[PDB]
Amino acid sequence: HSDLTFCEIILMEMESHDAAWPFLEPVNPRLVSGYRRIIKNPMDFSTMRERLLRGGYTSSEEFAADALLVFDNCQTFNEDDSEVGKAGHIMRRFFESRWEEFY
Ligand SMILES: Cn1cc(C(=O)NCCN)ccc1=O
Repeated sequence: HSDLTFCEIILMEMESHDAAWPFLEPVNPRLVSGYRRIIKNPMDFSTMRERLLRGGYTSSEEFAADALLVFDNCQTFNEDDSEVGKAGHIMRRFFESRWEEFY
């Protein structure tokens, strides 16, 4: 239980973070040119939110794999100095930090 409750703590904190604006909702491929082709397995916070509430996570590790996928996808598609990229690095460092001062 305590595994999944901190996933709630960290997802909530990521949802309300200042730099979370690029990851709240799935990327719209109609609007983002080339995203469908480049990103095979998209992931975002709302999709993680949906899965967590239905309890579709077996361990904290499956949750972390989805979080890392958000930021891997971000670094794959966006330049490190882009606005989305700059925001992804803040979010990735925030996640790794808060994930470690638990485990
Ligand atoms: C994660 N990600 C977000 C965007 C974006 O523009 N998000 C704000 C929505 N209006 C573009 C490329 C990308 O990889």
